[PDB]
Amino acid sequence: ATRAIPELTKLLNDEDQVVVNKAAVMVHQLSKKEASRHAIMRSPQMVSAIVRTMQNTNDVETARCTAGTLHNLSHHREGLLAIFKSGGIPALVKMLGSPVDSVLFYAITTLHNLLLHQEGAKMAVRLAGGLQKMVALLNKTNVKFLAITTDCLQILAYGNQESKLIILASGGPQALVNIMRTYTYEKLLWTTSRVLKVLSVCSSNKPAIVEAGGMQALGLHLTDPSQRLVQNCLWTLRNLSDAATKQEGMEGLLGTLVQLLGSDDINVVTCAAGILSNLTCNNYKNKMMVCQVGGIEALVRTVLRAGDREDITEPAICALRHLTSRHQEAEMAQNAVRLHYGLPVVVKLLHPPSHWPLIKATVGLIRNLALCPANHAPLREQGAIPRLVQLLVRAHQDTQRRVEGVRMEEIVEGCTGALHILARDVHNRIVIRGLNTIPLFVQLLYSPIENIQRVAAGVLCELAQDKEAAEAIEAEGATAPLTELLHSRNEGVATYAAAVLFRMSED
Ligand code: PRO
Ligand code: PRO
Repeated sequence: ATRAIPELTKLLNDEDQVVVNKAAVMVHQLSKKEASRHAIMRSPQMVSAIVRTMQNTNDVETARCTAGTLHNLSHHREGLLAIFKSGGIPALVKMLGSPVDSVLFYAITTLHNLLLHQEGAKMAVRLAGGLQKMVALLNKTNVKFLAITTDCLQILAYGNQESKLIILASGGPQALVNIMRTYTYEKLLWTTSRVLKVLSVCSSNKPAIVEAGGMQALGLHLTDPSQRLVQNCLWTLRNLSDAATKQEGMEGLLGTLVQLLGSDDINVVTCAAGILSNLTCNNYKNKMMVCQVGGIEALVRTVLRAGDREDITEPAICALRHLTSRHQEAEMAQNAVRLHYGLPVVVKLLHPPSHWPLIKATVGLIRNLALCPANHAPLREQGAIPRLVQLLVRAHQDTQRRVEGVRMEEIVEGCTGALHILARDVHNRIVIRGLNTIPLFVQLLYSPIENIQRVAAGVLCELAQDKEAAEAIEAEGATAPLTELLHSRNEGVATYAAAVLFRMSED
């Protein structure tokens, strides 16, 4: 037991074929006895012999035993301290190039244990080039092994942009995604999805992950019984989804997201809405699919259930906004919001306690709902016009006398845009006129921002079809600024300005 020890060292530190080798197959034996190991690591000359012969050997039984020895040692916070003080990490790492399974296995786990409990280990693995070696090991097939490898990477990448970028350069994205769409073993899916989550916040990793088919691979696991796996997939998907606009094969993912809106889980709902919102920005096929599986229905139920939780309603309202314009079934989707009792909650969201990003999104949504003639009347009846006008008036004031991520100039355009559309209905024009908005619309012709000139001239154009309003618009002195705008680089502005002008001088 306790006494006869550094005999076995000398032999390992020897420079001969069988001599050091068969001497290895002994400390291995001795390391296996938990109280005999708890004493073996005390001699740094003994510790270091193990390391050396490991880095420089040729024997499959030799390596196995030296690794295993270190494996077995890495269980005591004294073993760890010893392996560290000795310099195991560069050798262990160097061992990640070996072709003998059981050696890889011992190396990875030892590094894993060091990475978990040993002060200073993360730095030394990076310095040894361990990230690159670990990425290259991702093509293996034993799941316990990949679990441990991906966890090493997670531990190294977390909070370390340098490590994230090296992972990128070694082809991590592709290799981690292949894992997500190949295996079923929860523990490994979960840790891989955590590496991907850590990489998904990096501006360079994100497109690389999206190009490897990340969105679809993460999509595959959204119905797993494991809640931690689903949630991690949801967060990664969300971080990535602004970069995923050009991706195809999105049908299954899109369908599951809609279902997930039904969920009792708040973070589930919040992510599915935020993902659907992003994946539906600009890409009209995505609009099509989400409408096809009942997305309008689901998004409305979600807005109704969220009440005043803006982490939910804001992205759900943004999604609804995307789904209600510029695609083959926009029109059906504009109707459907009304048919599922959406109109009263949408107008409500214009009122406190709603914060600006929500209000902007909601005004945008109302703009689009108004393109549908059968929404004219209920939007009016629900109170949309007076609030829109108040939001317009207040925001124009804030513009003149000089917020929370949104510029009042966008509220001005959004509200004037919505009123432009609402103004196609004759009763709406009466309400808009009664609110004495004409002076404000005329002032908005002088805006520096073209998009504001456009909606202002557009809405005046709608008002000017009624004789009384045409008279009013003239009495505001609209002729002069409309006259300069006939020459706008923006053809939207020029065209409306001539329609208003034409309706005024019919006298
Ligand atoms: O969804 C939520 O929880 C946000 C945060 C405060 C207001 N509503
Ligand atoms: O966000 C706010 O504080 C106010 C409430 C209504 C208009 N904007």
